[PDB]
Amino acid sequence: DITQSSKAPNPPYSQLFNSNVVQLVQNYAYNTFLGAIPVDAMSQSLMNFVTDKVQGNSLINNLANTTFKYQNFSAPSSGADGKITANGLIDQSTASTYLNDPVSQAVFNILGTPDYSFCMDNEQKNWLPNCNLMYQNLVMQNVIGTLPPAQTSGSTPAFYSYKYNQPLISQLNSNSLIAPLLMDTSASQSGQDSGLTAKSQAQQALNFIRYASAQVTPPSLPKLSAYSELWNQATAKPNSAGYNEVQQKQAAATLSSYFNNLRVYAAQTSVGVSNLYYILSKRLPQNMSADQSNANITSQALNEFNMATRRLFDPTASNTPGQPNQQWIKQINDASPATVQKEIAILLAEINYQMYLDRQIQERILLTNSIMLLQNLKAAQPTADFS
Amino acid sequence: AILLAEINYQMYLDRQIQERILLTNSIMLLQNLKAAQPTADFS
Amino acid sequence: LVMQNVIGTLPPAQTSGSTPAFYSYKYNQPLISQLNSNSLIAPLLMDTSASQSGQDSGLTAKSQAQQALNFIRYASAQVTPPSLPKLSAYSELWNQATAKPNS
Amino acid sequence: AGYNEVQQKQAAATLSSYFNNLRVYAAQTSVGVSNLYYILSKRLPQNMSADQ
Amino acid sequence: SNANITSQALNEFNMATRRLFDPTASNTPGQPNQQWIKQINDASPATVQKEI
Repeated sequence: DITQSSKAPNPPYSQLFNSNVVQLVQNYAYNTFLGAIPVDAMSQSLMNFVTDKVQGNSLINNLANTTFKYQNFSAPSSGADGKITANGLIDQSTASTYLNDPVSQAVFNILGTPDYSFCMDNEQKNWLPNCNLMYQNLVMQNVIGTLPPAQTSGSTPAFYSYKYNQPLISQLNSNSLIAPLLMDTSASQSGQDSGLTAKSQAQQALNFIRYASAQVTPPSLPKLSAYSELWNQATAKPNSAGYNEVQQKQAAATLSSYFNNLRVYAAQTSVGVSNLYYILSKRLPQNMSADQSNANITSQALNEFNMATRRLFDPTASNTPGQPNQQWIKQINDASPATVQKEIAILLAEINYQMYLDRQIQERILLTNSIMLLQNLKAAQPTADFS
Repeated sequence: AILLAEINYQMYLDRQIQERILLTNSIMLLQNLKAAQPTADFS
Repeated sequence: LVMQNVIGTLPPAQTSGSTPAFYSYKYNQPLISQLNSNSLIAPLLMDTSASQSGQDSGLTAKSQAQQALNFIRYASAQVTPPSLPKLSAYSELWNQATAKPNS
Repeated sequence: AGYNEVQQKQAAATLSSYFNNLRVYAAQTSVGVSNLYYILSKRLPQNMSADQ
Repeated sequence: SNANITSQALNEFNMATRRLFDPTASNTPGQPNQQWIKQINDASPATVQKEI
């Protein structure tokens, strides 16, 4: 309506509504995307996203494994703070401290959880009085805790009673992993102190991942007697010290067979375990501000949701006319064509980034399906003999 | 502009469904591998 | 032969002095990075510079790209090749099959 | 009280084995059950107005 | 002698997140090649249309 300047926008507006907040959101989104994605954590040079030739290499590489670095996953927390940490009950130690990546922790659990026979004598009859290394039965009992009784009693509940399963139901529930957008690592509760138990929401999700990935039942490594016999058979120099060659080679083949099957199983399981930990770590808190007394805590999923829905509805935004920072739709309703055009440009950039994330998930799906199909085909190997 | 915001939100929903797909596939692959634990029997 | 070359020298049963046990962290320290799935899909540009040297016992990786490639080799069951027919049985069957009949 | 440690540890291992298998099965099944209930709850009625 | 090493995934990431944040972009006002959002904040309608 071009008749008077009174109803014209005074002062005119040509810029975006607020470039500061949106730019902050984009920067946090970049930081979350580079931090949340799990990174193989064994050496500084192994976690690098890019080499030294990429411009901005230091910033990109520094954001590797941020979620667990902030969570102090390597440090064996006692659970009083309820942080995401390697629990000593089910994670193998590094001395006959813990590994910096949960997926490499799972791989190490699969590879080096020794059999219970290593805590028993040579003939497998008695138990040694002192045995400080965790065997499969030991870690598995540590998961279970004190064995619940059969019939319910006043002192202790039955294995099927609701009182006994009060924390277990939450621990094994799948929604503990995918429902929340930002895990709460504060220990606001304390479950029953009988073996493996979670102390907070994030610990509940981590325990659910532990249960669903079958990390509470490690594979059975070879017995002490049998492995010792096979190794002495297969390592001694042939035709010397009372040994031969054909039998030694057969023993070596058998031992390498077990080891290669174990390694293949470890890698194939690690694919899914890293998948689960990618799902979880999308929702773990991450530090952004250089200030360590008043930081900025947000996660990939929380920031991602805020990015998706900072224009449909925003609880922070004012809901009464006359106040600033109204809803995005209301601001659009009274905005200049240049401003809404720039908003459209920003929205298209958002769409592009979201499509990139969706394709990353699709790539994850492809890896999962290919690994499982290859496992099926390995189980379906052709037979050579003709009978 | 509002249509583009809608498109962004729908893509977010599609992403969430894809993540659910990924969780399902990963859990089922873990079950398949747990059914195929490498045995230590040497005899 | 290939499968031994993968396994290198067979680790001992229970010791962590001169040589590490098959379940000790010292023995597994280079293996876990190879077997970890994140060694393939986490980085965006592999490093092809030998910044480390694993234990010289069979198949080992010298850099991040080697770690990812070895992970693919392990997860694709290329370290346990299929069993081809025995020499004697295959020779007998081929002799029985390629010979012109009635002669 | 008429017990040893080898048999006790073996029995404890067996009981913990059953319990761990049951917990793993429950946790793995909960993924699919929660997915089904997500599909259902996508279509379930929810009130919106602050008043009732 | 003028090699420029890049990968499909790295370039894909750079394409996806060049306009969100850029570590090579100046973060101080008054400097060239600054962040994409700030450049949009001052661009002409034709320029933002071409960027769209």
